[PDB]
Amino acid sequence: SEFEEDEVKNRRPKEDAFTQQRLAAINPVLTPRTVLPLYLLIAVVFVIVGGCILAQNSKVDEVTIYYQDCMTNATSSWSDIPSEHWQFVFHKYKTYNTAPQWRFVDDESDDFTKQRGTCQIRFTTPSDMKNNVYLNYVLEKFAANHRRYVLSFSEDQIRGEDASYETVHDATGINCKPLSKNADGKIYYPCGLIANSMFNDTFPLQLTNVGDTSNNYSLTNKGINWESDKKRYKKTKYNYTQIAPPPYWEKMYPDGYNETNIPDIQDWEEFQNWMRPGAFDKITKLIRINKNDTLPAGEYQLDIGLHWPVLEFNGKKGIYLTHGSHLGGRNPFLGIVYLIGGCICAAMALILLTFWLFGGRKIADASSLSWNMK
Amino acid sequence: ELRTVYYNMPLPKDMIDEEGNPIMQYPRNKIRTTKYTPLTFLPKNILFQFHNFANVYFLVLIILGAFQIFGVTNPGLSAVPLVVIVIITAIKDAIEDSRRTVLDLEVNNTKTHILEGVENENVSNIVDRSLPPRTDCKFAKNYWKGVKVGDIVRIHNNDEIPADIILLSTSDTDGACYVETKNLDGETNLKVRQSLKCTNTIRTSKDIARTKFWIESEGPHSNLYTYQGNMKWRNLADGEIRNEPITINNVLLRGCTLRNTKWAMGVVMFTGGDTKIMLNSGITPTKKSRISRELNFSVVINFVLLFILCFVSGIANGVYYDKKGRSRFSYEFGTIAGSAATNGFVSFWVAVILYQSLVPISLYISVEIIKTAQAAFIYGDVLLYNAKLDYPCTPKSWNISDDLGQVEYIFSDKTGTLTQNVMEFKKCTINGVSYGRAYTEALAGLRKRQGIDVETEGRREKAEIAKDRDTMIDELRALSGNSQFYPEEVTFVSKEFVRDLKGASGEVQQRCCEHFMLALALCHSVLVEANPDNPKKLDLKAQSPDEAALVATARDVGFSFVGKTKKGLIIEMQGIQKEFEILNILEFNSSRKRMSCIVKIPGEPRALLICKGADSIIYSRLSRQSNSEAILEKTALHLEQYATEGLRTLCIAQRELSWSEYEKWNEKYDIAAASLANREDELEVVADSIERELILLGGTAIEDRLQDGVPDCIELLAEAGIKLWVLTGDKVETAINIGFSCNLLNNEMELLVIKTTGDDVKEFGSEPSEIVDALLSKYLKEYFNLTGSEEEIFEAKKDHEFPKGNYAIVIDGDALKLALYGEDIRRKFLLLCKNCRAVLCCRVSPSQKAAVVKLVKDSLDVMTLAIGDGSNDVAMIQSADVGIGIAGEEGRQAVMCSDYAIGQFRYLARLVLVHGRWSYKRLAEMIPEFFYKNMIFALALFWYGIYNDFDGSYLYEYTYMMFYNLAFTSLPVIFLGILDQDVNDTISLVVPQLYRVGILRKEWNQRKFLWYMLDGLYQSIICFFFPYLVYHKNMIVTSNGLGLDHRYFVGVYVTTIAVISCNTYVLLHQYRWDWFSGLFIALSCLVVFAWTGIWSSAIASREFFKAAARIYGAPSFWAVFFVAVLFCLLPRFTYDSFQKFFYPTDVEIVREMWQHGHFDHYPPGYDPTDPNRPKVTK
Ligand SMILES: CCCCCCCC/C=C/CCCCCCCC(=O)O[C@@H](COC(=O)CCCCCCCCCCCCCCC)COP(=O)([O-])OCC[N+](C)(C)C
Ligand SMILES: CCCCCCCC/C=C/CCCCCCCC(=O)O[C@@H](COC(=O)CCCCCCCCCCCCCCC)COP(=O)([O-])OCC[N+](C)(C)C
Ligand SMILES: CCCCCCCC/C=C/CCCCCCCC(=O)O[C@@H](COC(=O)CCCCCCCCCCCCCCC)COP(=O)([O-])OCC[N+](C)(C)C
Ligand SMILES: *[C@@H]1O[C@H](CO)[C@@H](O[C@@H]2O[C@H](CO)[C@@H](O[C@H]3O[C@H](CO)[C@@H](O)[C@H](O)[C@@H]3O)[C@H](O)[C@H]2NC(C)=O)[C@H](O)[C@H]1NC(C)=O
Ligand SMILES: *[C@@H]1O[C@H](CO)[C@@H](O[C@@H]2O[C@H](CO)[C@@H](O)[C@H](O)[C@H]2NC(C)=O)[C@H](O)[C@H]1NC(C)=O
Ligand SMILES: *[C@@H]1O[C@H](CO)[C@@H](O[C@@H]2O[C@H](CO)[C@@H](O)[C@H](O)[C@H]2NC(C)=O)[C@H](O)[C@H]1NC(C)=O
Ligand SMILES: *[C@@H]1O[C@H](CO)[C@@H](O)[C@H](O)[C@H]1NC(C)=O
Ligand SMILES: *[C@@H]1O[C@H](CO)[C@@H](O)[C@H](O)[C@H]1NC(C)=O
Ligand code: BEF
Ligand SMILES: [Mg+2]
Repeated sequence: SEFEEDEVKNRRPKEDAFTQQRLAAINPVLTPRTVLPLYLLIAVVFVIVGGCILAQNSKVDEVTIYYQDCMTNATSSWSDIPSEHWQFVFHKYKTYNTAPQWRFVDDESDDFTKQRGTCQIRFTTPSDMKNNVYLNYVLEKFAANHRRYVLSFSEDQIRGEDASYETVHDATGINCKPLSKNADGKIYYPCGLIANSMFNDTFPLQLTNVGDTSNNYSLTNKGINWESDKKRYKKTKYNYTQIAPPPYWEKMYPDGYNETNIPDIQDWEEFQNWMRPGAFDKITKLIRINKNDTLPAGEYQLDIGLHWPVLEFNGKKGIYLTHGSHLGGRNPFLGIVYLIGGCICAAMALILLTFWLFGGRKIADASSLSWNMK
Repeated sequence: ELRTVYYNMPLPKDMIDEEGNPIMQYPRNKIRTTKYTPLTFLPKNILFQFHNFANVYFLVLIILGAFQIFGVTNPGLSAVPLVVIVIITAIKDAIEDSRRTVLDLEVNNTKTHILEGVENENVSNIVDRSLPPRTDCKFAKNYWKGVKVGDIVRIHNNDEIPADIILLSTSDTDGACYVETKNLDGETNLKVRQSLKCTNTIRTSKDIARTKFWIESEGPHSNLYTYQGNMKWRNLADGEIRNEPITINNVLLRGCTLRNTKWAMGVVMFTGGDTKIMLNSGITPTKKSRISRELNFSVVINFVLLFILCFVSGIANGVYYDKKGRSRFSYEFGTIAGSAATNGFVSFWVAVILYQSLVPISLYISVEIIKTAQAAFIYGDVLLYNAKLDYPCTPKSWNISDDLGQVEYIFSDKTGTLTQNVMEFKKCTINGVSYGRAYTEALAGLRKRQGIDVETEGRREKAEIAKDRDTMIDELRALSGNSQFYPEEVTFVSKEFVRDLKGASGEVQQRCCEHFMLALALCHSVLVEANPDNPKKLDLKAQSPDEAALVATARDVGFSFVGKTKKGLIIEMQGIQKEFEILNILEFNSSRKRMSCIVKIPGEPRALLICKGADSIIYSRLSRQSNSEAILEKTALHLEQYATEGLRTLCIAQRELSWSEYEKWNEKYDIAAASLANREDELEVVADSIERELILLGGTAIEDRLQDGVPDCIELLAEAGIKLWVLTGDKVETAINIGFSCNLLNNEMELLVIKTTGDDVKEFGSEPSEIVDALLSKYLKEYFNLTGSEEEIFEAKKDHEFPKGNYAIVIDGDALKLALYGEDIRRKFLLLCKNCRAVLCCRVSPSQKAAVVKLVKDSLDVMTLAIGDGSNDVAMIQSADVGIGIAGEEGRQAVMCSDYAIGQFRYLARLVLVHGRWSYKRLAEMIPEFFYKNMIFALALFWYGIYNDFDGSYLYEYTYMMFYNLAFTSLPVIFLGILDQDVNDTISLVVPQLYRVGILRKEWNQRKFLWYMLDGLYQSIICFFFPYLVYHKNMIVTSNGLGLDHRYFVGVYVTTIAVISCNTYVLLHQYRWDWFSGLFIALSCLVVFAWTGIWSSAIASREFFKAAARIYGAPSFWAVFFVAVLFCLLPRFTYDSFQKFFYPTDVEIVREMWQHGHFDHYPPGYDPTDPNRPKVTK
């Protein structure tokens, strides 16, 4: 009855070089006859390159003078700069000495007793500097790389906007936090610590030829920054009634901003140079350039108006006059390190060849396998 | 815990919980093999993820930042990477567990037949013919999950049993039933279950509907050999209780399969987790690979380095903020603030945020990607796919592939994994003449060890055997027309046998052979039933497969066993049928090791007592007067030979009995059989009377066929250094037979048996657990010099070399109970098996298999692998570092509850060796490398702190800090972790000794991790201080003289050096340089340059607005670039060359041999374990 009724009632994986782990490949086994030539190739030509770099680096001649002690050490009469303040490097003339001179011309009209007057610096160059002469300024011990300092500016104000107070003060990440607005309630136009503390010394638009003043060497503040930077820096759209100068720019703008005097930060390449803070403790920024004429051998004078204080923090400020290299200034590191690398490669090649000629084994030895020995 | 089950009866008042619902609830009949429950997936998975310490670090950083905010802030996008990575890992784990769920569902939806029309009260004579019959009562098709305690179930032939049920009645009158228990133990025999005597007369749904009863049972106790219950009903003539005791003999368990039975009817007692197989199973653990735990320790070392950096940063920053004459007092509006210690505290926690990257967020997602891809490449392997089952190697667990590279011990189930369940009559010795040609793979391996080139020898011998076989079949057909002769199933290959059965060796040999085959066709318990498809075909239904093999050979040679009359059997001899008359049958017994039949020989007729039994049992019952005493020694020699070849052997002896003798023995046996009070020993003494005299006429030899390539795979894994222990639930003798075939056990090898036997109980001690201890200590002191002591186990942990000495341990389950009981004897047992190249634990329960794996795993901290089919190996397999299930034609719980599932045992080698080696290596190289690469980048932030007074400005632009680990340096290390091969798969199977490295754990340590950390530290120094030393003199690094001073531009210098150094380092530590990984290395470097270009060209990056143009146009950048990459890569490359040249590793030597063509004669996909294997030149 019920029992009778109950009685009555592919995956093969794809064969493929990829899925079967059989891709086309080389298996590099390193043997001395392939490794030692590589070592020698690297050695030989890292030595070529290091020698060429060191050779082209010796040709770099430069002038450095730290004038931070000009108000107190210099006098009203021409006096040699102490040896600790200058460094000359001329490669045709390795025994120069010929100390530079400086003179302090005080300005009692100015009431900033910390930095005032003009430092006149006379230096003699025995050689010519190429047709592309850079007058940089150096700062020592000014820290432009601290956490709050380095984020203290408005990108909205750099980009030409008439940024609100909240846009300027309460922006995520970078914002000009301690310096966004003055006690009256006007927004600082270049807000932030970076713009406030802009280097202030006035550099001349020429090098006075002390011998023949009929031909003075001319310098420019145009072309001292990348030109593409004018795509990022824009002339502001503020209205001179919304903005005020930074706190430390108030000797520059005693009345404040008004109709004509607002700075054009697009044309102001010193401002754009300062707004790029230095990564390290020594800060070099281009301030003057001559792309036309060679600076012939002779004695020149540089008159710097002193407005920026450094002696509070034992800092230094100086001038650095160069023509440069393709690798930058004069720095022997790259050549020394290319030569060291070539010599280390050659030494390892020789050491391995020596260890091979004496304790060199046989290559394809199934007898040296761990199990065939034990 | 006693549970009463009422059928067709209302539950008593005390058993109901007040609302028509019984108190006791019984678990659903559903099986669960998933790691997680649907409601426990998220807590458990997130906890598993947060057992990685770097995840707790990431969580802590975000939490701390958000409540406090402090420096940097910008919360919202800070918590996103961790949440995304945790969600993605949870999704991967859920997809894995969903595959397991699909298999569970398939098992749960299996069909059963459950009685309908009678309400199951338990879960929301005896039969009364007077009660009205209900037609709606029928056995309805249902699912396995629909089965509940108290349901009446009807199981058809070859139907798997859905729950633990008690047999009520079977289609056979008297209620006998056969079950296949290969799943619950290793038994190859069918087990006879018996139905209860009272319910035997019930064989319809209607009778079972009119019936009432209730069973009082004990609870579920996970002892496969014990059950105790009591069925109680009321007599329908007289109202009173009648009780029937239920043994394990009446019970069908969930793992078994009904066999040779039309149907079997029973009542369910246990369901789901209450069944004995599920009580042995366990709950499918979440396995973490070994390298992952060691990775936790590596991450902690990285935490310590980060703490030291942040401590230095905070202290130096406080010391600086205490100073005077600083530009911050003039230009930053800076004031010296009180509590310089709390300012050092703020600086510490600013530095923690600065140096976050030191612990990389991409580490765990990268390891998970690599492991998932490794599992996918295992699954996509075509040499791991079994065409016959249509089954690829399926990874069940997608994170433990590198465990397969470190395996030292393989624990193997003997039946159904090592062996295919096929028995073949191979050889037979008749009158001291051996017949049968056989060429195993075991003999091929022995002879290969001997030296003989066994490719040519084996193929030639197989051709000889096939030719002899065809000759034999044609000569058989010509000898006579046999109705049941089917040549497609012949396994006896003796040409000489049939060529001798006519005339060859003389008429005495003629008659000896004929009578031997006739006695094989007479003395047996095989049943013949017509094939369903072919009416003329017979199917030879037998309880023992060896008996079926013997009768099948007797049929093929021309002594066919057909049908069964009321008396005797009809045997077709050479095509002429004659029925015999069976006087008596003395059944086979586990206690007798012998079967016997008595036949009538016509005249005054005579009796013929034919006795079939084990070689020693029969040899003991033999005549001194008569036996040729030459046939005796020849037969013993043949049987020893056969047993060495791994064949189970029997002897057969006939005694001719005078009529007088048989009348007396028949009547004595009749009294003994009618006698009550344990008639068993009555029949024992009477059968002992009759059988003590016998004339040995011959012996047989049946092979239990192993799977293909099992001795080859075992020898490969032994050359790799892996020890194989065989744990069986089957008898010792079968395990020893299998061992010889496997080549695990050879002649000239000592068998250390840990017998707890009474006769040697007389010798060693008083009673067991003293005698197991005595035997362990005696073997330990005798054959080796060491005893079980903590220092000896300590010293044994140190050496992983394969054991020498030619000893093999043989323990049964009784002795293993004692040897695993106490800690000191556990030490002694582990030490005796740590030597002793072969270990066979026979007659062992699933709990004991798991216990042995755990003993080897805990003592001797080592990687283990368990492989098997069935529910014993479920417990063995879950408690192992890698559990492997072997897949069959039907669903298996060992396959469901495993990590990998292969179609054949033979894949172990190819899968285990190739994949294991690649994974162990791929992960090893990948994980220090990761920590190396990240480290370079991150450490430059710390070096920049030396110059910013540890204040906390960043050297890097923020897009660099995300795209370094996301895009610039991720893919090289990931593809090294997924696609790296040191040698190809052919060499991995040709040189299995390359595996030993993973056993020794040479590839991965914390020493190598610290060396990579030191290299990353050195290279971070180079990457930061070479750009710094290019800047430091005058800060002018450009030809034009324009400024490149911004820290983001120095960071571009640093970052380009770090990326190209990192990627070239990763490429140099790759063994194989394929077009794919190389393409993506080149792309990673190009991507750093291309991102700088694309991002800079935009006004969106405010201070990085032209970093690409200005920096990549500078010859300074390229000068430092080349020399810094040289100085970063040179020390390590020089170390690697000095190492390859003077202290090469074995893989280095093997790759040199590879380049010189030592492996050029091997085909690309080369399986040395494959039987259909193309001959290799040398
Ligand atoms: C288009 C991309 C290139 C394609 C390449 C192929 C990619 C495939 C390979 C993948 C390997 C794994 C890579 C690691 C992932 C994290 C990267 C990282 O460094 O996180 C950084 C932040 O990252 C962000 O802030 C991104 C902001 C949006 C969220 C994007 C999720 C990132 C990937 C989620 C996972 C997705 C993986 C899913 C794959 C199945 C954190 O590091 P840090 O910045 O140094 O620390 C400072 C913290 N800070 C940033 C807050 C200051
Ligand atoms: C949503 C899907 C859930 C399933 C429901 C769908 C139902 C149908 C959908 C069916 C589609 C199933 C495809 C899933 C991929 C693996 C499957 C597989 O075959 O594994 C194999 C093992 O081999 C491996 O180990 C592969 C490694 C895992 C890759 C998947 C990781 C997911 C990444 C997460 C990143 C998160 C990304 C963030 C955005 C989401 C074994 O599997 P199988 O048992 O042998 O069966 C597969 C072949 N068959 C099907 C023909 C029999
Ligand atoms: C890519 C560009 C760079 C992008 C960078 C991104 C990062 C780098 C990414 C790199 C990815 C590279 C890995 C390739 C995957 C292996 C391929 C393979 O062998 O096929 C196998 C895949 O088996 C499957 O069924 C499908 C699963 C494939 C993907 C699963 C892992 C993905 C890894 C991501 C991890 C997931 C997230 C993990 C979260 C923790 C087998 O296929 P089959 O057997 O031939 O199919 C036949 C099926 N049949 C049997 C029914 C017939
Ligand atoms: C050139 O740059 C100088 C540094 O940026 C700047 O010095 C700053 O000058 C202002 C005056 O405008 C000083 O302001 C404070 O001076 C005293 C002393 O505390 C207070 O009584 C004032 O009310 C005011 O707080 C700054 O202290 C001073 N900065 C430093 C670092 O000394 C010069 O003014 C600049 N000169 C020109 C010509 O622009
Ligand atoms: C070169 O520079 C010098 C100094 O700046 C110029 O000399 C000055 O000339 C003005 C008017 O001629 C005088 O009032 C100053 O007294 C001069 N200063 C000195 C130091 O001599 C000179 O004119 C410049 N040369 C040319 C060609 O213009
Ligand atoms: C080098 O010569 C060029 C060409 O005359 C000078 O550039 C001009 O400078 C004047 C400023 O006096 C500008 O008004 C012109 O627009 C510039 N012309 C061009 C084409 O740029 C430059 O000043 C000279 N440099 C020096 C140091 O004298
Ligand atoms: C000039 O400097 C020197 C040393 O640098 C010092 O000895 C001397 O006192 C200084 N002169 C004046 C006037 O301060
Ligand atoms: C704007 O302010 C400057 C400050 O020097 C002053 O010289 C100028 O006269 C002002 N503008 C007008 C229109 O007067
Ligand atoms: F299947 Be085994 F014999 F435990
Ligand atoms: Mg099994």
